[PDB]
Amino acid sequence: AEIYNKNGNKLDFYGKMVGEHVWTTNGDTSSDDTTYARIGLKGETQINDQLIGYGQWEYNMDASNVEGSQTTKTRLAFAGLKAGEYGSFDYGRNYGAIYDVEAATDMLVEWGGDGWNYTDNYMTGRTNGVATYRNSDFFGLVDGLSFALQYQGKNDHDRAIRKQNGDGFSTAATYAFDNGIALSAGYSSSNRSVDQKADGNGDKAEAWATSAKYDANNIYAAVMYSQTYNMTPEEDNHFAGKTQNFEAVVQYQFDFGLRPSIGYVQTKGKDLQSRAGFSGGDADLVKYIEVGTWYYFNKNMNVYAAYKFNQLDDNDYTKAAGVATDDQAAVGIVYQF
Amino acid sequence: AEIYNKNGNKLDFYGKMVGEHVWTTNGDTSSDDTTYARIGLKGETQINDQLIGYGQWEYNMDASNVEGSQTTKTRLAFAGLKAGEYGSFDYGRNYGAIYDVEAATDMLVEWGGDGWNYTDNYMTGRTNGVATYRNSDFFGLVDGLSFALQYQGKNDHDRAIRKQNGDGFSTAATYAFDNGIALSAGYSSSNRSVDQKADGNGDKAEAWATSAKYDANNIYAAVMYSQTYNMTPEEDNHFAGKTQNFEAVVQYQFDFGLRPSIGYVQTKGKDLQSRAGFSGGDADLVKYIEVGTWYYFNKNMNVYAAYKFNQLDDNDYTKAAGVATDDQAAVGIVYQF
Amino acid sequence: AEIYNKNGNKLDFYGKMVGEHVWTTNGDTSSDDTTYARIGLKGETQINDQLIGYGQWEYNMDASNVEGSQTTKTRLAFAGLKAGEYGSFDYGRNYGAIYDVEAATDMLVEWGGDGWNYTDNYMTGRTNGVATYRNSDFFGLVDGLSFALQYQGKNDHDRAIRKQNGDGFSTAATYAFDNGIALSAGYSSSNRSVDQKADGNGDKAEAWATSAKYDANNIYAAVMYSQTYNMTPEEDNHFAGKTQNFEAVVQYQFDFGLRPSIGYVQTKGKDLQSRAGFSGGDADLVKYIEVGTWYYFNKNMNVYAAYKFNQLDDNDYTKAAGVATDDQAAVGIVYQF
Repeated sequence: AEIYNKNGNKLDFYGKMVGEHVWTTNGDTSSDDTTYARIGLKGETQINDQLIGYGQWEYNMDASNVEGSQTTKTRLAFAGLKAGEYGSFDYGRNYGAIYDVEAATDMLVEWGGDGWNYTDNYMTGRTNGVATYRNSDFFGLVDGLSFALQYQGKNDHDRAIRKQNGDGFSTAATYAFDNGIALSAGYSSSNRSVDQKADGNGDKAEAWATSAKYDANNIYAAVMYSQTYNMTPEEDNHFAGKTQNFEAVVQYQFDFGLRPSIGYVQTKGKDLQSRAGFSGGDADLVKYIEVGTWYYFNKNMNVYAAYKFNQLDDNDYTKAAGVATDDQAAVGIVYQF
Repeated sequence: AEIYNKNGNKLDFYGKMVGEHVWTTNGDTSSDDTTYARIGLKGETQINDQLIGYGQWEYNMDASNVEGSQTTKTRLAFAGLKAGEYGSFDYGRNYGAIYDVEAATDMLVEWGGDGWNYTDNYMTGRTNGVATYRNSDFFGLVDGLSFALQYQGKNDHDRAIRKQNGDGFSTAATYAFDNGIALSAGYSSSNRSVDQKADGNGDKAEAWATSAKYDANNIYAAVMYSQTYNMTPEEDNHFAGKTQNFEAVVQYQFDFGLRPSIGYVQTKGKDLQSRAGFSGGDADLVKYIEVGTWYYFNKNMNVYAAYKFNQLDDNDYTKAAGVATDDQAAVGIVYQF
Repeated sequence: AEIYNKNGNKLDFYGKMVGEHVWTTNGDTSSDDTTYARIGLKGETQINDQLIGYGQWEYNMDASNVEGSQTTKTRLAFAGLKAGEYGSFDYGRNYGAIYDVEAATDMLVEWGGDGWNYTDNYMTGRTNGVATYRNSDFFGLVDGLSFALQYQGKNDHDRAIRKQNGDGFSTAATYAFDNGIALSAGYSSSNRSVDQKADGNGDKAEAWATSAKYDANNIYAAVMYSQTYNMTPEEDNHFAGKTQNFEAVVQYQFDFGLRPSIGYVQTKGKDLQSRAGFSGGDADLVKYIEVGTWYYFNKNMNVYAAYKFNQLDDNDYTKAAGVATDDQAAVGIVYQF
């Protein structure tokens, strides 16, 4: 909500309170509260006729653990300049540029966006130390054609190997048409960290992705294909040498507020490393269908429910790596502002 | 303070900065800073003629420890719907319903509310994973008669035994009269967790409570009686098989802002378990008098002072369980908004 | 930004998002993201004709670490009363009074204020448990002459020895002239903690400081001299018996927004204790030049860059104590509100 707008400077203080509960089932049902709150700020200042300054901060607060044991997280923290057809530049903790391509299918009710995209994993999600140049309409020449060019410095110490990265870059472009179709494509290439390279599997972490979406006439549909190389962490902290990823989603928005959704997520690992209990070879890392619904009361209140049909089978890989194969269900109630 | 009210949606951003210091005395005086800040949000949205949506978040920040060692706590995080005479429903981190009955005597200057009520202890205080139905005037039929019905899921893993609970429910009713008298009563019954039941003391945690208050004509007076069963944690993490609890408070509000208070809190443990250094039997868990005062400058600023006459004597139980027997004193200065 | 001002009560919700990166160089260059966000509140209430109440809270959120590993810090949390010519009183977590004297030279781009001033170190910076009386114009008699008198309680347990203190006091005065010159002087004297006194080096921690500044006509210049005794922590947690400290800074503000700066910081330790690898004697603790610049777009947006010429040489002391001798560089982009 906009809580300040004076002298050319605006502040939007936004957030949500999410009451949520999640069940897991297959061999005995169990369930947990997963409630949280999130707050953030978007600031904007008019500097001159061609320049605007901006900042964003976003902060997660767990409320499912006891007081004294709840984690907090700064999800985003960046500042930038934007100059019309010249583009924009921002720096700090932000989304990776190749995540532009994942945004279309990362629209599920409870899950989604968890195949080849991870928090603090190169530029596949939110991440530290990214400098990002963007341009919204190709220098004023092509309405609806936008792109991003991003640099990330090494984050190679005082964090888990699974979350490390070396220096690298990512890029993405999106062409949005008036009829509601949008196409995206993007790329990521980085050096690995010294601690990662000691696994002997190579010196670079790389990825490419494509997506298509239709968003009009109360219908939403999207598909995404991607591949990653030495980038996607496994549950036992190995990196997959290669992945092949596909996602799809279809939703319909009724005028009275109901919004049903069916989504599909698959991440197939290729030639995964041998390890205790697993002789090596291909294995699925992530494979599920989500069926669910929202009911939107208004822009400030919603409820939702979802079920995950987990398509992974108990096998040598899932046992060795520690991958969950059980189905899940969730419900929630959200106030937002 | 209300910082947004537009298009049917309101936001109250509230909080306080509390400069506070606490002394302990009996065998040598010692003292500590106990300063903190607290912030929160209450949101409300008008959905249609009969439906309002709402959310609340509240967040504690210690400021008495050094930077880098200060704990933070999400005290409340929930969202809900309310529909006039049909009642309200909310879910998340919230107060237990039986705490309705404790609210009348939990009004002391510095202490209070710490006999049979604990944070993260079934539904005796703030707690995880509560679904709460409320109704304010008995379906429109009885002005001043309200009630609460609450369900809590199991919180049985990845937390201390003292803070665990199994699935259960609590309820409370309050009848508030025009003359300033209000009467409350309530109940709580839950399964214990598997880790708790291994103490051999039984499968259920239960409680009942009653209270009466007078709040008018510048006078405040209240009394509370309750009993709990396998619910109240001791200082060495045993659970009391049975407690008998009594609290009382009397205050007077002068027009110029002074508000003196005398309060009494007792929690008597019945047939407490034998353990190193303690042959078993009854013992007081909590027993003190608080004498203190506020001076309210206005609704945004106050100061206060209080003394705790700790009536516990050093005995086998207090030594064995680690219960403090010393007197205490406190002063504070509060800005609030 | 002022987000509430009604019924005599105001609230300023302020903060910044700081995208920042820091390099170190001498033997191989390395670099790290150092992004963070900061928020805070200043509250004020008009109580009567002669009394105002106030509160301040300020909160730091690291955004350079991964989610799940980012530290947060309550920098300030206090409440107070002010009564015109009678002065003001506040209590909580606040700046030490002798820091008044350091404020003039603690104006560098990236570094500064890190010679004899430390967070949680008696009253040399922000610290716990300070009661502070201030008066702004010597009881209405001398415009521009202000002073502070501060008491701090012992913080002697459950924290590192380096951050401990016993009971003590500090004071400062500032005489600000219409021509842009200001002179400050101040003093600090405290008992040490029991755990500190066991080092055998004495029972008191003491300091004195003086400063002068010129701030007018687009020019800023300042100098500071101070000495501390059993107060300044070394990098290996010894306390220096005596320090001799000098700082200087010169800046120029161009109308179009550029603000160059050159600053100097030195802290010389006298008769430092013998220890593994170091036979004892004098040594520099801190000695560097900073050259840098801001570009202020407006009051809501700036960028900056700085270089630290680290004048410390690798010797027995720097090796033994673990003191960094390498040069550093930084850049940043800030949105503020």
